[PDB]
Amino acid sequence: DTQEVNDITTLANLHYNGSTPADAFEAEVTNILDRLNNNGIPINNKVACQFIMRGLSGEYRSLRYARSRCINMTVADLFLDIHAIYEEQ
Amino acid sequence: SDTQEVNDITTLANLHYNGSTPADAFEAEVTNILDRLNNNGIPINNKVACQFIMRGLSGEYRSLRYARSRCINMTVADLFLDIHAIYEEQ
Repeated sequence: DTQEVNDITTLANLHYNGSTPADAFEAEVTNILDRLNNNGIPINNKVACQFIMRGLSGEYRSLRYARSRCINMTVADLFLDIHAIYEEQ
Repeated sequence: SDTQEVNDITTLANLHYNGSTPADAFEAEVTNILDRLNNNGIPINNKVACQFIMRGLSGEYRSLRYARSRCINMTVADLFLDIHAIYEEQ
């Protein structure tokens, strides 16, 4: 009953600093976006990008410098950058 | 401006009302958030909007959360009337 509200809240309160696997973070955010699109709440690529960048902490905060191109960025590309920084760790 | 949708969704997720501000301004802020989100392509159902507004109710207005069983059964307008009733009584 609250699946949409909890998913939107978790999308709004994303937080990543590299202490957990970047692949798991990517997959769980993708599940949030997928359940929200199936429940009637479409999240554009720019909006999902903005949320994920607001959630990046630590070295990943560096990625926020590209936040001007959140429209030009892709959720997949941002997730790949996160995976690269995580592989460097 | 570019992040307007994210800011509106964040404000909708962290609503907070306890009666210290006018209920008209609170209703207006919730309605503006919902309207901008629907105009930008993010439709918030009546049940979802009710759940969001009720999660924010504090103080005596916490009593209103007891009607949370009727989220689909209740419109945003009815919740706003309840909030206005408690505020006018205060």
